[PDB]
Amino acid sequence: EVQLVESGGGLVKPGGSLRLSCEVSGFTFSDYHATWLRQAPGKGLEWISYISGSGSTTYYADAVKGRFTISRDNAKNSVYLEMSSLRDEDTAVYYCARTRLGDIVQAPGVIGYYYGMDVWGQGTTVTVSSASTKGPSVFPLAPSSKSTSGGTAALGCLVKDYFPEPVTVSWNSGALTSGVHTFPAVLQSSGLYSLSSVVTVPSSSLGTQTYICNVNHKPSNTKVDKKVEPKS
Amino acid sequence: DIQMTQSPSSLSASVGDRVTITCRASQRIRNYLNWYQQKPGRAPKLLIYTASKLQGGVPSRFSGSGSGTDFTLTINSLQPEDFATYYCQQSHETPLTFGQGTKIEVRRTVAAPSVFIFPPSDEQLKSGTASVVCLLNNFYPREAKVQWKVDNALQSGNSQESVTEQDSKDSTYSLSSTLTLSKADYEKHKVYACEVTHQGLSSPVTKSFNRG
Repeated sequence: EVQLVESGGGLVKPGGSLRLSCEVSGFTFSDYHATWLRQAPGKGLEWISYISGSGSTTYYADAVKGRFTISRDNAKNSVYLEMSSLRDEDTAVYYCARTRLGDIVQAPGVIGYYYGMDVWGQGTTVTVSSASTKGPSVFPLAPSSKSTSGGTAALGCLVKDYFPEPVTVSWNSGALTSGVHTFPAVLQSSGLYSLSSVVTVPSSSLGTQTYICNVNHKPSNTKVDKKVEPKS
Repeated sequence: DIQMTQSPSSLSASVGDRVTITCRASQRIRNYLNWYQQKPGRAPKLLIYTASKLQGGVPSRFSGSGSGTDFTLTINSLQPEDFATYYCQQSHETPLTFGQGTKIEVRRTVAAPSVFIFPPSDEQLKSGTASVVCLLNNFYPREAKVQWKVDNALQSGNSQESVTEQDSKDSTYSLSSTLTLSKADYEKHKVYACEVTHQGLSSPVTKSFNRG
């Protein structure tokens, strides 16, 4: 059983630089050609760079040519991606992937990608932005006074103006999980993120059961607990 | 560069169905066409390489066909773990290029959303901004239209939507629409309304509140 692990992702200002590493266990990386790819939030897969097992052949997507450099160190069983002149649109999860070997006859280094990528890492996240790390503000989405008697009510929390991703949200410290919907974050024009978490509960419980959303934003070491109750 | 076109972009299916998805290359790529599976938050997995060869460990219900510019992936007898996004990728020349992806989602009966509207909290208004939230809860299919009206005036350009992934237990979707206004703008108007159009609703449903 083999393992491939990327590291080095982080937050970068526009124009900055970053170095990603790809380390493997269970096989000799130099026996395989390698690639870097990336996936921007909510978008598809984009190939970025290729390097032959020996390191003598390299190819690049136009989007990164002249800014990124792929390399490898066969003694350290690793592959690397050096990034410079980074731009906001370079924000993505970056994947290192090994190219599959041929079943009988081997593909030379200049065309070593013919048979696809058979082992991928779980990726490392790169965020390019001018925004500063900032914890969220948490506001109640209060259950409506018109909630149907003996029916279903909705309530939630608005988690606004934090950076960078991610935040996590629980309800009643984990005691409330059924009916919870925590939406994917949206990037606002301010460069800060926002999301809402909602839950549906019995209308008859609004008078008796306390509802609290627990928000954790590790990048800013911020934890917030917000009680959501009917507005007086 | 070689452009890869997958069809359809989204597919609704049930367990046990035989599903086929197509991948067209803008120029000939011989048999150098690979298929990948990806689920949310995880790296893609190679399923088929060189158009029709099954990667070791991949269930035999997956098969691939084609050469040149026309390729197909077939999943015989779809299983719960097969609902995911599938990408084709040509590997005959650089840049390596992928199709836009095909998402296979679980088919279920039409379900209308439960609609809720939330006013901004007094706490937020002290910051000079007001957020108004409209929730569409547990509906199917994914397609829905949400329109904001303030004092019966249609709002444009000042709202953002977010949608959850398909629910694992009831196969529904949920959606939020957030209207963002300045404190001054919010306090200038009285009636705030969210009007929802969906296949499960015979007529659009409106939820509203009066400021104060």
